Amino acid sequence: DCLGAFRKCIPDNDKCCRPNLVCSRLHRWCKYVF
Repeated sequence: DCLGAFRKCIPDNDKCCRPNLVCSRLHRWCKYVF
């Protein structure tokens, strides 16, 4: 199941649905690469 969808992320332990969603550090949340 994909974790993320604008959920705030911890860059040192990024848990989002990779490789589709990654912690966008500047945005502060798990955003989609798409």
